[PDB]
Amino acid sequence: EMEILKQKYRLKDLTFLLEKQHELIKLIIQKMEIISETE
Amino acid sequence: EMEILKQKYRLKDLTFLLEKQHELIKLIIQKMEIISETE
Amino acid sequence: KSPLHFAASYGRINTCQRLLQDISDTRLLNEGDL
Repeated sequence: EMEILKQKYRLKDLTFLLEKQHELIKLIIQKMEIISETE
Repeated sequence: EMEILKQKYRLKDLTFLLEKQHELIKLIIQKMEIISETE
Repeated sequence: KSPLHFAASYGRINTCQRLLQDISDTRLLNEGDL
């Protein structure tokens, strides 16, 4: 059970990093040069 | 318990890859052309 | 249309300002996609 609680904390910061990562990628599309692909 | 220790190592390199992935995305915003979205 | 549907979906707000500064054109502002 100590191995599971170590793994839960190692997953809780992983999903915290991924959500922090997701807003960065949302910022990339928000601020990006698009001229050739403007439909 | 051997299944949990296999899963902990399969998660320890996953968060190692995600942190390596996060600095790449931080580099993309660091070096990016922004003209249309300069507020 | 598809420029506005793309720019609004991904937060590109300056693209949306250059698409909606043409006033008195509200058919495309409420047009829906597929």
